[PDB]
Amino acid sequence: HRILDGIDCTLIDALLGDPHCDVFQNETWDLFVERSKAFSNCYPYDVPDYASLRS
Amino acid sequence: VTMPNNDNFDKLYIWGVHHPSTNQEQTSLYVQASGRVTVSTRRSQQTIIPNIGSRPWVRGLSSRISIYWTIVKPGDVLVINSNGNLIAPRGYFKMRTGKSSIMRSDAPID
Amino acid sequence: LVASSGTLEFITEGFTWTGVTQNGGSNACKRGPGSGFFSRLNWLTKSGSTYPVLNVTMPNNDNFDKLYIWGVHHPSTNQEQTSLYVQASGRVTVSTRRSQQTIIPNIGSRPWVRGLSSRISIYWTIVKPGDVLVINSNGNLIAPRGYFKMRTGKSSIMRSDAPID
Repeated sequence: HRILDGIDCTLIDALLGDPHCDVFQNETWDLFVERSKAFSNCYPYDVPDYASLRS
Repeated sequence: VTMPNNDNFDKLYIWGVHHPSTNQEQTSLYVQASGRVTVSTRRSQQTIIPNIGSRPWVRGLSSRISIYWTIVKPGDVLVINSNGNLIAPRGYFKMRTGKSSIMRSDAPID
Repeated sequence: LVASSGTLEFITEGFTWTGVTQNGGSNACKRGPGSGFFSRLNWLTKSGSTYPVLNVTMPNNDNFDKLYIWGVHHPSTNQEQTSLYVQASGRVTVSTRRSQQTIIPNIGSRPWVRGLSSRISIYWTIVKPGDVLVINSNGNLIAPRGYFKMRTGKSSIMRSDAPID
């Protein structure tokens, strides 16, 4: 399986255009690993039904 | 705007609704003081009203943005009309069908 | 949520609501020989002829989750909104560092329930340890007088009509 390492970004941070995930441009994977030390250093956002868009 | 779908795969667009902290931020960024974001298709219709309110101090700023998505089928046309607090998408994603998922973990990769 | 915890520990916090007449009530709900209102909530009305923008901050410096109960008042017509509030069109916005929820007041007629033709919608907001609760509104705001401790246990609820022996 193609494992992707979300060190500095989550899945939603790569979809919105956070500047800390510039290396994930047009990157495909099989399983996204979200770290517990992930944070946002940009304009803050809110996702209503957070499990709806991430799935 | 009009976004036709003449391809053979599903499209996924990401649009946002801006939420200013007060009435001064709305008039400084937009002309109309009361906007409305409406994103609808031939089979669905979703309207999100912008909510002016104070936010806690997150990363220095006191404003946030709500995120709502709209899946466009092949053969549908995406029409996005709004009068304020509209965030425009710059593209889309291909809704591929596979056995992929997500997993929260803290283990290193070997 | 409360039935999973199984507690009613109502810790009265130091809420600061200035420029707003508190302890509002009605003639239908009575407490003793006089009138009454909700004991766990604070019905906010206008202060004379001026209702400014309210702004409170509730930090969470403890080691347990907080649960606040706030309401949105729904008047029966436009005459009840102008008599209780200065602004004819309010908006209730309760948000935290990780969530944001806004409930718009809906002016409409209600059926005759317990003599009154008005109701109030109830929406909750769970505050995590480390978060700050910011409640700003311009009308139809019901202020909480405290919170509850979100305990973790094996408690639940059950509807029954059997006596207790």
